[PDB]
Amino acid sequence: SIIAYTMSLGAENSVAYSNNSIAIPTNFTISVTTEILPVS
Amino acid sequence: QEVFAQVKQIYKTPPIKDFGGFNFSQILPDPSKPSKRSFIEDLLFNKVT
Amino acid sequence: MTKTSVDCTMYICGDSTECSNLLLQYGSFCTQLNRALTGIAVEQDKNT
Amino acid sequence: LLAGTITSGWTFGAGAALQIPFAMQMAYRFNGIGVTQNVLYENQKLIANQFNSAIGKIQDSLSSTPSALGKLQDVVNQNAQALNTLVKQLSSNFGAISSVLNDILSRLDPPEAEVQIDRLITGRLQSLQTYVTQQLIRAAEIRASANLAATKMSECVLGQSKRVDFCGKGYHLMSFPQSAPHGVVFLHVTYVPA
Amino acid sequence: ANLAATKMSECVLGQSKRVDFCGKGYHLMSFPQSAPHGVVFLHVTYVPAQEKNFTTAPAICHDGKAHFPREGVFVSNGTHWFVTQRNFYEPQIITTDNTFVSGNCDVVIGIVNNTVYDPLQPELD
Amino acid sequence: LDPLSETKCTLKSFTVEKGIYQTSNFRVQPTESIVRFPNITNLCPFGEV
Amino acid sequence: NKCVNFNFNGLTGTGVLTESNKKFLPFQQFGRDIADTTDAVRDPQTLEI
Ligand SMILES: *[C@@H]1O[C@H](CO)[C@@H](O)[C@H](O)[C@H]1NC(C)=O
Repeated sequence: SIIAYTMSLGAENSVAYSNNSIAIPTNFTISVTTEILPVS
Repeated sequence: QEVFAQVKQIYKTPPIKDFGGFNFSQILPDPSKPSKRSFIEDLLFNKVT
Repeated sequence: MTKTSVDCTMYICGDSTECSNLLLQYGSFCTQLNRALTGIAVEQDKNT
Repeated sequence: LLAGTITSGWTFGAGAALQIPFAMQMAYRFNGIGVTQNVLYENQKLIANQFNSAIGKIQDSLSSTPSALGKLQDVVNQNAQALNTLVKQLSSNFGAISSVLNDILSRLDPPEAEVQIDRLITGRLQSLQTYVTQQLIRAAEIRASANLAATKMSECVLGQSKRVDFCGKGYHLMSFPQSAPHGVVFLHVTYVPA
Repeated sequence: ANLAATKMSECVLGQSKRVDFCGKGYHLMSFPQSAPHGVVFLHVTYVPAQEKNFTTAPAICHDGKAHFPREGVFVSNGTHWFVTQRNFYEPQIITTDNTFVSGNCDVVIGIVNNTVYDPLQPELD
Repeated sequence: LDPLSETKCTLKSFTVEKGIYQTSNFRVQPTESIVRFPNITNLCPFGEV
Repeated sequence: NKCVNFNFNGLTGTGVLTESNKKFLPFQQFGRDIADTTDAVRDPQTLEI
């Protein structure tokens, strides 16, 4: 059926800021995207 | 959407603004909820009609 | 680009007091067509 | 959009949110402009009491000085102005015994009551197409403001932009946003030799 | 279109440190292809993952002196301290090469006293 | 009456920003209407009538 | 509180009227909103706004 709802912006997430906390990655990952644009 | 909605995940800010010495309060939200807006913001809404 | 500024009552009517007495009821188009021309002259300056 | 600028520095625009303490952060945003990391850690407070005094000075501007939010108003004024201009034209006969319809019908018989109305039309539609073509353009322009902003938040806020005079005056360190009714207002923090 | 003309002049023909202009992520390249009545740009990028929590201290103390890094940062597991780059973990032992010195180590904040291998002394032994 | 009011009702304000504005148009008014036709020297035969 | 077609002392219109705190002047007949449209009415047989 149908529904009507308020809009979800995303997943509420929190970060562990601290005067002694960093984060670095260990493995990379590639992405491929599409930016379609008109010309004519 | 193209301007303000770049990200997809909504973050927040901890209570511990031991952020190195600065006082970002004048921009961070106001839990007193004058519409959950900030100080340098609210002026921008009442200073305009 | 060169700024143009116009006197509608001068163009549409050409100093025939008869005419302008007709444009009053054709409304306020006369002004707008200027306002949109000034709003240009202000910017094509700003650009410079 | 700020909860990660401070916290996650600028790692929140390339993937996951990697944190940083905002000291090591400015310690990098200096490594872009051409300042060695010492000039921050060894002069922090002097850098601190500057950033914090830098805002109050802005408070006054936006809390005491009018005329500082002009453009956002020159947009409101027009859109509403031309509007009333549309409301108003409805009392310009455009060539008839009136500008009011129900009357014109209530005074005549159809034949002229039809041409009378056949004129009133011929200006309204002209009135509308006019407003419209003044509402497309002013809605095209505002776009260029957006595709621009979308390219400012994408660069100035989510990171550092070496472009002189893009995030403002000076080797740009970090740009912080805040919102507004119909637009945005940026707070670009920079570096200024003295 | 012009915007679409800039990309094939910035993103395709080269690299651009700009974000969200040549796609999402630290740009690496941009391979284009065609369309009937437009262009398409395939942006290749760099998406980090497999994170790891570390502990930081910007500067280090030794001989009462303060040493800073050159490119990268300083982290520590529980007992040891290492230096690595900001976008990859490939840690190294601290050296008189991958750092440099300025000032006394009484002013910087968050500092953590440590030791320094220096690759000259044993070469004297 | 006074031109500072020639504006006011143009803008419809009882206050005028610093800055300029434009109200009307100047155009000289003419006089001494003239007509000077050519040398009237090809006439009809009335005396012969 | 009903959509109606009304005539007030020759002034004819349609809409919904409501009791209104407005203070006419003892002679004033009907106020007009911006655009000079009909805004309200003091009702004759009791002269009430
Ligand atoms: C770090 O923050 C803690 C609070 O969580 C505080 O007790 C401590 O003194 C701070 N030290 C440094 C070096 O930032």
